[PDB]
Amino acid sequence: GGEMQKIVFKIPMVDDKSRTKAMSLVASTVGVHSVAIAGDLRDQVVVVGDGIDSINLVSALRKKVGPAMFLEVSQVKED
Amino acid sequence: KRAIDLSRERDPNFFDHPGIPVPECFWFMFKNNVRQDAGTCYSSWKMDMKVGPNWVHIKSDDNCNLSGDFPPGWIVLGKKRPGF
Repeated sequence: GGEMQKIVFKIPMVDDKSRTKAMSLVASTVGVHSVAIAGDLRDQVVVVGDGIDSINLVSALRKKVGPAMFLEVSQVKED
Repeated sequence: KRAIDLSRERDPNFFDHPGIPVPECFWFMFKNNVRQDAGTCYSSWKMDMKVGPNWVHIKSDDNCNLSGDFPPGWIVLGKKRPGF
């Protein structure tokens, strides 16, 4: 498929339940290959995949997990 | 309260995703010398990042030096990870 995408969100997350919900929601999104929680505060949600509708994904995160913001949009360096 | 010193910064809290190449650089974002967050990124590459109030196109060179139009008070600094 295409060169992969990397999308990072910042989502204030009260605890590990919130984190678990975010990871489950993201993992169930079309195009997602992997997702992790990262960052100094454990509030960076790092998403990798191909053909992710980041529009819809941010909306879903805002409804179900918390006040998500984009931090980064980039392509994976594959070569 | 120290001046920015990457030699004294703890590493980012990162995750290397298994299906893609390991990124070569650590990045660290500061606002008036206070660490805001940190992560990983590729060398010899590019990304768009939210730095304080603004989206910034950030380029990395082969030694993980980061460049871009950072807004006042803010900086994103890079360094090579061990073994890269």
